Amino acid sequence: VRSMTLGNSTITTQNVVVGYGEWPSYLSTAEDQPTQPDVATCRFYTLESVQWEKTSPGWWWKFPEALKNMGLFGQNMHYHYLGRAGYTIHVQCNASKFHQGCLLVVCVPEAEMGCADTDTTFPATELTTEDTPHVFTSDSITGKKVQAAVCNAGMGVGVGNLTIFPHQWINLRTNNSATIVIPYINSVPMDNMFRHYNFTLMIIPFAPLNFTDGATAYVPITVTIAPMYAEYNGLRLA
Amino acid sequence: GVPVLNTPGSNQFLTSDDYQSPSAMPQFDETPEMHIPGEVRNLMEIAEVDSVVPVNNVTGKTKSMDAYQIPVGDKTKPIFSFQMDPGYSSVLKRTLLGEMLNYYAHWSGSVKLTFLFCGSAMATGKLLISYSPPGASVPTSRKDAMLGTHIVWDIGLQSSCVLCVPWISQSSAGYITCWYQTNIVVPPGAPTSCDVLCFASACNDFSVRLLRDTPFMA
Amino acid sequence: GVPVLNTPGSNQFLTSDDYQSPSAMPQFDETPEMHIPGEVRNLMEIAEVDSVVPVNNVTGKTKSMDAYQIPVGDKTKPIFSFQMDPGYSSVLKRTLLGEMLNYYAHWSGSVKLTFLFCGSAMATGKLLISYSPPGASVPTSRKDAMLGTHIVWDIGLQSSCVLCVPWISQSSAGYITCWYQTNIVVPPGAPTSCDVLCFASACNDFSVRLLRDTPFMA
Amino acid sequence: GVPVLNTPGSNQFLTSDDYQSPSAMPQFDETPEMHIPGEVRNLMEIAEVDSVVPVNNVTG
Amino acid sequence: QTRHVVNFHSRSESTIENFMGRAACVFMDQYKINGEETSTDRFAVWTINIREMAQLRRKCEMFTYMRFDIEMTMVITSCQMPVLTHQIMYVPPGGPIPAKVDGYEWQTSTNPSVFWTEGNAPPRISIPFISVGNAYSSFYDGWSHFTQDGTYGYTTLNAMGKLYIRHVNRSSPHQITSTIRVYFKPKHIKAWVPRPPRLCPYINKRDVNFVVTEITDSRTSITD
Amino acid sequence: QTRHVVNFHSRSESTIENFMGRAACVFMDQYKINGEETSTDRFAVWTINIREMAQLRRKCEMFTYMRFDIEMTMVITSCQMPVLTHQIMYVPPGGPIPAKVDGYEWQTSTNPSVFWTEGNAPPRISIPFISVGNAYSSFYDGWSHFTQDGTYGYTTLNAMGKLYIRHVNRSSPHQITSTIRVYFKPKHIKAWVPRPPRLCPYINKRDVNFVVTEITDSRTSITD
Repeated sequence: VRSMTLGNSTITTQNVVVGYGEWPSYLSTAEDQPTQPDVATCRFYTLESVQWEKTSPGWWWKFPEALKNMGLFGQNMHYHYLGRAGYTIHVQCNASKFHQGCLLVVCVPEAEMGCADTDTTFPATELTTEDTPHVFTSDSITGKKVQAAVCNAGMGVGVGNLTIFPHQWINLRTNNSATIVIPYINSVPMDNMFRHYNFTLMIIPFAPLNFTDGATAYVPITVTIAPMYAEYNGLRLA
Repeated sequence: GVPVLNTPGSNQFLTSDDYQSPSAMPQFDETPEMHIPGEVRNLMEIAEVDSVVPVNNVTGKTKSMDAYQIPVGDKTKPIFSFQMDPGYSSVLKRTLLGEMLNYYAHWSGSVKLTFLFCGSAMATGKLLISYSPPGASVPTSRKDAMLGTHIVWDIGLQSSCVLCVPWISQSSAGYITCWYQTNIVVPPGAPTSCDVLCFASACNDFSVRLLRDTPFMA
Repeated sequence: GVPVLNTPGSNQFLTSDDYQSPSAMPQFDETPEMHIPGEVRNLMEIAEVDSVVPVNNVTGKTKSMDAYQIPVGDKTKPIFSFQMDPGYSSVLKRTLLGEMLNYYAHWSGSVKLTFLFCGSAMATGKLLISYSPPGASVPTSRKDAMLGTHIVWDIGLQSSCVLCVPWISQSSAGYITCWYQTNIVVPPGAPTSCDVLCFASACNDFSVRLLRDTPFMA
Repeated sequence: GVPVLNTPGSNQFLTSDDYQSPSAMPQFDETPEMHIPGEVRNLMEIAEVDSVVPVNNVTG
Repeated sequence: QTRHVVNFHSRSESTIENFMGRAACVFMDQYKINGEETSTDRFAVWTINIREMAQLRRKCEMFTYMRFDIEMTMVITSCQMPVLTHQIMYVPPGGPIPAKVDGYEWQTSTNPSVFWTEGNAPPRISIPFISVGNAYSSFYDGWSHFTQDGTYGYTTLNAMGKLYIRHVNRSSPHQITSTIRVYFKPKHIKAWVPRPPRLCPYINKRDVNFVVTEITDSRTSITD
Repeated sequence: QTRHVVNFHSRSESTIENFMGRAACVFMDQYKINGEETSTDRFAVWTINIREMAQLRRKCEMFTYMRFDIEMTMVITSCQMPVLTHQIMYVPPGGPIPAKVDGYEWQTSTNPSVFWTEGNAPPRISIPFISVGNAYSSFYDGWSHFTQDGTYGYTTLNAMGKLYIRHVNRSSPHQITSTIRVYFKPKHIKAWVPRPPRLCPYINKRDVNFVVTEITDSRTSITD
């Protein structure tokens, strides 16, 4: 049991999957000069806990803008139009000893998702609802929204071989916590934080939750994101 | 000047050549290469990644995520059974392993399988994972599977048993059957029926030769 | 002789090649090169030269030299305001800076601005030159411009204030507004209305990549 | 570039030449050579082997 | 066939340059020589992108980011005269395009073009890494216009240019219908961030939309 | 499009040789093969000068003085026979010119000429720095004839020569109309004395005359 603290946010934790074997880092020019906030920003932003029942198909969050209303990070998104960060993501499950199940906690950089009924697009509020997650579906759906059927998560790939990305299994038999570090994967050193979704944290239950008639009918999944090494553009003159 | 003579093969266009193409934008200087995390420098680095194998791909459970779940919890018929060849096998053909191998005609190597038991932390039982050589016939009973190659995988102690199946190549393969050694013993509080996930990748190193077009795309 | 074979791309005419052209006048010996003053060896040596920026390019003042004159001498609306991008901006598109940048598609660098106050030697006042980042909105008031980036430029002390605007590139830009901090204080002898000239060049060094044809010529 | 001039015999196909053929499968790496018993490296190694001679090859 | 001892140890064919760097025909198109002075059927276009045919698109979607020089060689035919000369004009991402076969854009000095006359070896034109960023992005989970406007998934970093192709002969007595086959080839290719293979069939050439497909082919029971 | 982080540091494309040294088509012209034994429509002329088309002229007017070798490659077509052979005769500034397709000047040993037959690679002829002075002058604020006579702004130092082009075939059964496209290219170029860019549109190809144009595009107020 390790009680991590960052700024004015302390969580209680119980091995880290460093995404692509690199730890996030700063970009290191007088023509373009970055600003490193460091203060705040790096604290833990615990999202709303998500109840995982027997019939839950999955969830996804789209970062960096899932934190668009989360304190100083969410506020520096509006004053700087360029930025980058690292996002340590803790995912606890705090189930009991008699619950069973298994989760895939994967980050999937550049998850371009497909519309439900092709030949058209979706109204941009279907990919993300800031803090709250969009759930997947168990079967096919229609309408101007994301084709959120599992077995074809979002991108038209098999959902089983979604393990190529930075992932972590949460098998309630053994463990309950996951932690992933995603060192800002992008083709340009800095990019706008409202246009571009750098990665898509999606939690997908492979083995479904199961229990008997006495336990709690759900297992709350807690998601915590710590934006590390966030740096922005300069606002001062040179 | 220099007396030259054109050989057969001059002024032709061989599709697969490695000649110095005259650059159309010589003055142009391209963007400097930054360091982007996660470089791939060989395709067999994708095959070495574990990924879930849809063993329970029966006729009505392939468009849901019930394809990946092996139901555990009749001791006379095996739990599951499938050909051990990532090509031309419904179970292992759309795996990362089985999908980076359909780009090629000649491949040879070994393949490791991980069986993650996704049951309760109180459920306890034994499963017998038998392997048949590529020429042998499948075991029809549990005893006949015990007399060959097997691993009595105690679930209550470890929850993940790893294999490494050799002699996997094409240019009549093995079998990974699984048997109820014991039933799943469970206390009154925990549920009775559990699931077992499977995984597959390249065990140590994988050999692969002749590139071709994939059959899946039309 | 030497067995050669022609590759694809033989006997073609690529417009952008750097091959050894057979000289038509080989006997001819060209005139010796004398030293002529003022050699240009890079185009970005033209962009680094200051030149007057027509800020007051309103609908009827562009064919006269009233385009270059910013009238100074209502404190609620700013004196002038313009996009900070030498391309696709009416104010900075025909500057030496803005004109050697329309020959190119990819350019990135910084740009310095000099505000030469061309009033009397007795006129005294303050101007507040605010800069908005390329994502931010313009200040609607003088206080809101004071809370961002600014430089309270006292005219009575110095008559030329120099900026250096970074993050200027294309492949939604900044703003240089100017405000009446104080009015222009003038003795009885000197005139009341003054002018402010502006300048623009490359601040330290300028990066520029992809050559193209200019839009201006038809 | 280099001033060359084509000799008589350019752009012809002599059947018996030993020129560098452009390989159609350059990426392809061929199978390693194992040792197989009984290599022939000259045809006159077949002529040096005794063999029965049909001397009594009469009409029937 | 029979199961043989496939005994060897090699992964030189599995590298990225030996997997992606293969020439494939990506653009057939017709273009006439005479008639209809204001027509769009006297030249070709083909905006250069990796999402041309599904077989190569699938390979480009193994990886999120990749950078590579392209070296295309055209194979031009003709039907129905003099000896014909063609023009394959590559315009960069920042470049003017012709509207007619006799536009002024064809004479732009910044648009490199090859003038291949019929009978010779095929024309080869090589284009370096043009993109503004540091790699071409196969996928772009983002919006082109800020504040979640239209045009999802299309970034302007992975723009490669266009390829305008015409006859340079002004006219002809009879009709000549030329056919061009552009052979695209990645070169000096690097690739980052691996990605699972495509499962569903492709719908459209500018989006990732799909129909929900089964994971694998079904069998009768779990034990057969 | 969207504003990306255009992060790089390079000015190799902004040098003079990487700015001026680009091949541009500067002369299209027709010339027949037979008929009208005394006609001016059986050969081409094009007195070589930088003031051909406004797009390249604008670039040459960035600088007052410049010196450079020129390396032009012609692209010759034909319409309507035998195999055709052409002749591209470059006459120096001091050189006799033909008056007809069958003049004696075509046989002058001091006028270098290429004999390109149809079907091969395009003919390339390179001309060194011919001028009498030490550089070509883009502008000449002076009078050719002393004591302020006529012909303002034309110096004889920036004379480059002429380019007479004909068929060498004496006749033909039918009419053949050839088209030539001269691709001018500065080479090994130096430039002195920078100069502000042209603002007004061009009027004529031998003078600097112009119509008074506005400085920039107008906007509504000084503050919008």
